Amino acid sequence: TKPCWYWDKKDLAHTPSQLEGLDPATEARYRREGARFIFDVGTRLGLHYDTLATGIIYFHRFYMFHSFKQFPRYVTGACCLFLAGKVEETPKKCKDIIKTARSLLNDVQFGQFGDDPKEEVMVLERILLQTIKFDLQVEHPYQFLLKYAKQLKGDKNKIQKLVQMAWTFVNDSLCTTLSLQWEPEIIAVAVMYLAGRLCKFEIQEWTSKPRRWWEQFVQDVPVDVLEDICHQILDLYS
Amino acid sequence: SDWGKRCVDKFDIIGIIGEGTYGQVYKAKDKDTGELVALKKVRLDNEKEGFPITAIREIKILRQLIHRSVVNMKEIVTDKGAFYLVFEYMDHDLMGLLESGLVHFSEDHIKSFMKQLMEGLEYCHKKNFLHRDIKCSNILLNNSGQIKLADFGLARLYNSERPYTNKVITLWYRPPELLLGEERYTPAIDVWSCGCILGELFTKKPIFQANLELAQLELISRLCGSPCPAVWPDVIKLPYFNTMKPKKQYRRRLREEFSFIPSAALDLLDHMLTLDPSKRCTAEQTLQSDFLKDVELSKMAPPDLPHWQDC
Ligand SMILES: *CCC(=O)Nc1cc(N(C(=O)NCc2ccccc2)[C@H]2CC[C@H](Nc3ccc(C#N)cn3)CC2)ccc1N1CCC(N(C)C)CC1
Ligand SMILES: [Mg+2]
Repeated sequence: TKPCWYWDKKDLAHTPSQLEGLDPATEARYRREGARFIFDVGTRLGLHYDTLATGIIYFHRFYMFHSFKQFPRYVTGACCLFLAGKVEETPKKCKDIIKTARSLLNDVQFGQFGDDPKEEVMVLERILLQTIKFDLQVEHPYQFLLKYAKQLKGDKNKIQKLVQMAWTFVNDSLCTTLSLQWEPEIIAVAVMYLAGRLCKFEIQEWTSKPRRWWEQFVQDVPVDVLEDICHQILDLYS
Repeated sequence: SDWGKRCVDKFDIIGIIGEGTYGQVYKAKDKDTGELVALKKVRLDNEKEGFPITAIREIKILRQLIHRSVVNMKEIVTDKGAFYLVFEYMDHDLMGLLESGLVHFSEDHIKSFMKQLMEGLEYCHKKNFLHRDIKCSNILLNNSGQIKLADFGLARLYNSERPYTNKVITLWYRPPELLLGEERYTPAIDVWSCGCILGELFTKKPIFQANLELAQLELISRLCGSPCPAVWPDVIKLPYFNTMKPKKQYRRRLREEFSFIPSAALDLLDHMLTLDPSKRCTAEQTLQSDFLKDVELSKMAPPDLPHWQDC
């Protein structure tokens, strides 16, 4: 009864947007624009980091079954955030999300909302709920970043700096389809592996003994997996 | 898995089962297999905030709970509008059965009923979930003899290692700590309501029948003794302890007003109807009582459950 919410990179190269003729870099920017729209809107309303991430996860999954050439990105983004508030028990009125959405977008960007932006978001809630198969509960790499870093004993300033850079990497990872690739536990260790290389830190010295320090947090995670997640996060800065 | 895509036209509405929070409950049958189902209509056409957060709550709780004694949500269906929540069809509820007068439950029946109910509640409690709406109407019984727990819309997660809403259970099954204003309560509110229905299965009438909270508190205190620091040292911390007090300091007389029920059943009822929730029975140890220790369900028989009512 629990559906599978992960795709290969070959499956991610054949999204409904690509089949309808959209460019891969254009879809990747649509996901960036849309995910960072649910991000900017959510903070202005004072929403919680799981609530923003849940709306973004709904957003990336919605466009595995629908193409951007049929569903505007920002209307879907505002709809996903509106649904994420109820599921995460931090509900915001749709009227506030649109009054906020109008305050951050253009005249042509907000033009996707039509003459009645409220209803245009309301009718999409039915499409989104069926698209997410009513699998409302999701986990984000934030909780695993804190959960795994708690078991690290060592320099308090170096460990605290580690989770500070990995946290922003979890923010940046939400603009990519990494959510549709690896479980939240894989992303949490990936941002710790990445942040440990940029700080010149040796994480295993804060664990037991020396070493693949994450084999005690996540099962069977080859390094090639973690270095692939790091690439897609670092590419956001290119 | 892929839920929400199938249409309601695959079902035929037989009749109206009841009226839930989001809509009416419909008895329906599958046009493809013949399975009876219960459909909960969740309207969103007119709602101001789209899909009700109350139904979203009920959805993401029931999709974490899989158990023989918990109603399983089969699927979700639309129309082409609104959505319908598909549940496994149960044949009866215990309230409708007792109010009819056509059913008589033996202690062999009550032991089987309590073993399934306490087994399902222990599963929900082990997952850190309060039901917060246990009553006779929400206990569903099959003609095969299977017991199930239903209507999880008011169920909430519980902090195992924080405060919640005070008044949550219908008054006839609400524990004394909520009447006195407790807001950081425990699963012990659920094992209390089950105490009220354990006694109700031997009386066909709810144990504590009042309409106001104060008029309720004295009714329990007339049976279980008045809440005092001697048997419940934390009464002095609940808000309305002094504002809402019984007429006199009654003595517990549960072991005699229910002297007709079996000893093992009376010993379990006393442990489940204790005033102090810190001293109240745990759902796990309710199945370790002398009344439910050696009750193998496969060696039981379904009860006298009727099939038609002037409904
Ligand atoms: C014509 C009979 C009828 O449908 N009316 C009805 C039936 C019931 N239920 C009973 O089990 N007991 C009534 C009874 C008692 C003793 C002897 C015979 C009949 C239903 C209880 C729910 C059952 N299914 C169920 C419910 C919920 C879920 C979930 N999730 C899953 N399955 C099916 C049997 C209760 C109420 C009523 N009425 C009749 C009057 C109606 N008015 C007039 C509109 C309201 C409900
Ligand atoms: Mg009910």
